[PDB]
Amino acid sequence: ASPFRLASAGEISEVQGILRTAGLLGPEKRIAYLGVLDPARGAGSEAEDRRFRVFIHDVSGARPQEVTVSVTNGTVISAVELDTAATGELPVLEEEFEVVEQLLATDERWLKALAARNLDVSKVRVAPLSAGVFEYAEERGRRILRGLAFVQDFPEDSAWAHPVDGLVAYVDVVSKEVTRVIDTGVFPVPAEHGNYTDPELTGPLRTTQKPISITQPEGPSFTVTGGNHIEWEKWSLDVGFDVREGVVLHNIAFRDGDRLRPIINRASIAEMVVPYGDPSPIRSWQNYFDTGEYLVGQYANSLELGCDCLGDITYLSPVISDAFGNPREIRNGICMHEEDWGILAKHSDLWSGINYTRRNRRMVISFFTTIGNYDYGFYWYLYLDGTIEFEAKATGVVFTSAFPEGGSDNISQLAPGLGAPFHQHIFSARLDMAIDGFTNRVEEEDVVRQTMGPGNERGNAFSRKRTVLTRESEAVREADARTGRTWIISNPESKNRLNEPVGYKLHAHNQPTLLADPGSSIARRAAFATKDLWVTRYADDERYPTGDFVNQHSGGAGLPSYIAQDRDIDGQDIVVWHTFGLTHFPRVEDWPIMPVDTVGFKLRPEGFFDRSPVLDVPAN
Amino acid sequence: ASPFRLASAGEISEVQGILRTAGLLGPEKRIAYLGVLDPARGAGSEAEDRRFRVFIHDVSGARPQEVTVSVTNGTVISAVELDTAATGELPVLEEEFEVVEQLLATDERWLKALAARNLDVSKVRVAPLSAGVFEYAEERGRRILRGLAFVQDFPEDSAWAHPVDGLVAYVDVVSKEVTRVIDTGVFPVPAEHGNYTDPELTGPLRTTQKPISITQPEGPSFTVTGGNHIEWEKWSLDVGFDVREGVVLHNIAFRDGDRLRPIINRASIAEMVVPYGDPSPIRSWQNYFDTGEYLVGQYANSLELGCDCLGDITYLSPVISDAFGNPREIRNGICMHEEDWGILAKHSDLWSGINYTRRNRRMVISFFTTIGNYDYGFYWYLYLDGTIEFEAKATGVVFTSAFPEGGSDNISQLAPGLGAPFHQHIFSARLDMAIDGFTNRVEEEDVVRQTMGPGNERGNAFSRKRTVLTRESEAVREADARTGRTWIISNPESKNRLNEPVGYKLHAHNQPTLLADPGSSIARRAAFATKDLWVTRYADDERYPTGDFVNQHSGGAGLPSYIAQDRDIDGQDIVVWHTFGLTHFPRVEDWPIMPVDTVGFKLRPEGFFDRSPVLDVPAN
Ligand SMILES: [Co+2]
Ligand SMILES: [Co+2]
Repeated sequence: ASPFRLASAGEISEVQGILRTAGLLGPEKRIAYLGVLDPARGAGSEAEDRRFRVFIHDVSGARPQEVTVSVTNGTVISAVELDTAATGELPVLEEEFEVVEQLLATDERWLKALAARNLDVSKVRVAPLSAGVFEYAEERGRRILRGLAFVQDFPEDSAWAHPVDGLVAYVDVVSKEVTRVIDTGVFPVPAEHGNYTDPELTGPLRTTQKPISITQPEGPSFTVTGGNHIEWEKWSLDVGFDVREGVVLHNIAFRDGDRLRPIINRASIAEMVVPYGDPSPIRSWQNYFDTGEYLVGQYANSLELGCDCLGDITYLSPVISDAFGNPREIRNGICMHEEDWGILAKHSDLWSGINYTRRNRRMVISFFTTIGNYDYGFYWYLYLDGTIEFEAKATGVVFTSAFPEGGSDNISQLAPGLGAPFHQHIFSARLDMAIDGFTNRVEEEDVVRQTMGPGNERGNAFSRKRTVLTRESEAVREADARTGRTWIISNPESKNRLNEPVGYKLHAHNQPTLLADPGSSIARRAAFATKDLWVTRYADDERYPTGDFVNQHSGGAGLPSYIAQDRDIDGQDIVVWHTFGLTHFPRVEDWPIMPVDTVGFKLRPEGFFDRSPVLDVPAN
Repeated sequence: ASPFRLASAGEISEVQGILRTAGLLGPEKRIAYLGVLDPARGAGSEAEDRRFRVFIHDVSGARPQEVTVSVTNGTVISAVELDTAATGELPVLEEEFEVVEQLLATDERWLKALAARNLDVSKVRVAPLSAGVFEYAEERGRRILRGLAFVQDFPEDSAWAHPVDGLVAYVDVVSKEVTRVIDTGVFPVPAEHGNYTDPELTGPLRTTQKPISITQPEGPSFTVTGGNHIEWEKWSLDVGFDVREGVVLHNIAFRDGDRLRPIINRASIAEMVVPYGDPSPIRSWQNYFDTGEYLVGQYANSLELGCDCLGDITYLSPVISDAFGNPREIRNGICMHEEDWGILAKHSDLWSGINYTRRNRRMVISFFTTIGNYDYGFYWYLYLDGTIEFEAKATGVVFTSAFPEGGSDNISQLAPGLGAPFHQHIFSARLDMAIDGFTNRVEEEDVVRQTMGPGNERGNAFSRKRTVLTRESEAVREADARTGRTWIISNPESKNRLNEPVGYKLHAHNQPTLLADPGSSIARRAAFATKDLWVTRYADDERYPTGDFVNQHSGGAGLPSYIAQDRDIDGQDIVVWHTFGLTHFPRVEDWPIMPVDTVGFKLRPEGFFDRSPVLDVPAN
């Protein structure tokens, strides 16, 4: 197919061979990350070179390596030793998840802690959480995991209902030593169960819901070719999948009559952090980079037809590598289908007597992932009118704690003695822009209020102002919902028929950005989350807003470093990074299982077309 | 039956008979407004008393009257003569619309202006628009409409493509006189047609859209009882319809186990204003109160099955009065149906091995109206989890002008020589709150950022603060998207099992509010649109944010006068008035017919329930 096709099990196997053959994949080596590389910048480059990037961990304690291999030419293009204390630790390995609980089970401090609380060690689940970087000097260079305890009364019990507060352990998962066990005091362990599948809790199930059937008697309107190439209602794109980012969209273009006009070169959620706002030492270090530290694509669910994806669905089953280089397929990991989207355009004209109504539709490309207690759905939508939209759906079980006697300013009560620490889920959408090609620029557009007086005697006038971001040093922008602030990405060398540079306007939800104090560790490690919009000059090695190795990285790694280059972004190959998230103060209705909460953003054509691009839609 | 039942044809004819019998409806009288009044406050309602309020116009020029009749008792409860120059003119009568073009067609000033542009008067359509209140002293006490011309080249031509700039006329529609004709100079009349059904413009219609069939084999899950009483997935409410407000929701409540718990006593879009931001004298007076001046409900479209409402739809055909008091039915004017809404809750738990997925659904109640070039869809949604949401959908044809040769700061170009003046579409949702009953209170909730230091040593803590609005004087609030500002309506006397007052949280979109200078006529007439949220103490005569008579009415009534009463709203029968709207800088993509743009708000339970209310939702 094209150089944008999904990785084959064969390519994964071929990467495994090349590595072992080069002596890079011994018995103590584990693949922490592996993913195909996107074709480099060009056009007439028919010579295909499928390369894969790999992060290799060594369970002995030896320095890890970043290796790039060429599957097309069975070679090791590069292999470098990483100084994790300098560049950060590799992504948390799924196999290290069990380790924290196992090591702790034989630690006397831990056992002493459980004994004081009368908790059976065999019933205490331990959540292997990322460590971050705080004041523990002995952690620099070491691969640390922190553990919080939750009691599971029985196999099918929801342990989240029973947090063991006042206790936290730090574990060196390489040397296998419990570096520390902190017990700040016994807290009552919440007793009510949160088993949402227990009839005693749910009550008799409803019998009132009649079925809703969504069918496509003639099949879907989109076509899938070359495995992942989508063609639908003038749109054209390639659906990729990466173990770290999940679903990635490539070459989003719109066929405007004769031309296939590019809009976005690459769209992905490049990072997703979940910072907690509880100042208790038991949790004050808690910040989960679901994408950067855990890798969201790795945990993508196999979606069941009729349950997760309703209607006429076309699935993609992406292949990833396991810790040993063996290919693993995520059956039905990606859903593709078109949804009716109500009214597109409507007008009943008195003067002409013409009554006109048209219906809208959206192409949907989604996947759902699970990172411990949270579950997130990632949805990309393409609309008939040219609008592109992203929506994240957050659900799962809330991360719990004990609810302090006397209340709390940073924790809310869900059940008797059960608390839910305040937190945020902040995303970063990386949009490698290609508005009618790569020569793009960004303008910040604000509504402009005008004062009543000469030229505006009735005081009714209002305008808009656009400020072009010319250098990266002036491309770190904040939201301003009050002045209806948006950002327009245009091609200054491609003009519509009214001789105006074609463009697309980004409409943000203007939700709060990172709340943490500016001098905090999380503010420095997830600096991208402190501002709504960033614009950088494209560079193939600038992939994530938080850098390539997020785990235990000290600070300032991604966007702040890239931006510091201060490159020219006025009419250049540029990338837009939009920060957007949810700020959560959990409610009683989020317990025992959370109903979906959503956030997103969208981009609408702004003088991109010469008139409405949906005049050819039939009466339907 | 239920005192909230829709008005029947018989009741309307009876109101006519009662007015006639009372000598209030002779041959010169016209009904400018007629609607049923809601049952009086309380509980011990001694039998049914269906009362209707009527605004009676006199075509001979005599003073109009406001009358309330008891259709049950066959009596006139009150009838007062109105001094329109003081209290405002009655809503525009449908019959007065055509009058503008008719009178102008024989006016020599108008004819000279047309001849100067070489336009055939028989092809010049005139958009009859509300006049507002400006410096025209002779207009005080008279019913005026202003006219803007558009050329219609042939019967089926869209005149909006051909605006005649530099010209405007004012007309007294009662005395049938053209009071003024202002010609500021000729502007080329845009030549390109905007005929969206002309194959020459649309091009060949797409053959790519495959059908999306949505069916309900066993029928809908909601039941319609007593004509307009709906019961669906624990929800209960009555769907009313008023000629001014359109769809109005009454007694929204949720059956939580044994108890039917009220949430919102009455919800409606109590006003909507469309102000224009072009300082040209030809349009600087332009502002319409589609609800208050035109009465959106009377222009509701008859919805076609399959095109307007897809799926298993249950229609209501509300009856309204014509200008003479005879009943008229808007066949299929309201659509009711439930629609699938993706994932409701989902969690795949490692520890328990339990994988759980549930789907969401929403009850939809909608209607679409058309007033001139604009068409608006009003949609109310009720979700399984207890969320209530409203969404307005703006479409139709953009109101045009000429595009100034040297560009414009207040008008955008759509086609060669065709301009689109900037404007807004601002709505006011009046929510008569009844959270678990009438004893309610409103708190403004802001996210609170904390400084790193003692008690927050790692600088990760963040909190929330709630400020109770105790008196109406402190109940006029603005948005603050940056601090995640929301407003919680609670019942200080009804606590959940965790001993917290039950409540609902209002999530606004935080769009810009009224942009006009504060000293402008529109800022005073649309004072409500200058702030995001208002809370008043309920009063039966405080129905609209702009007062009872908006047409050509200055400031002096509405919210600003109500609030001055400075009543107690801390644990009392209160009403929330939320302002939300769209700010439009028309795009080429909006021509020749605009794709739907949306805006709205939603309310989510906030400690209302004792745990998630959807644990009894069965697996698909
Ligand atoms: Co959350
Ligand atoms: Co508009």
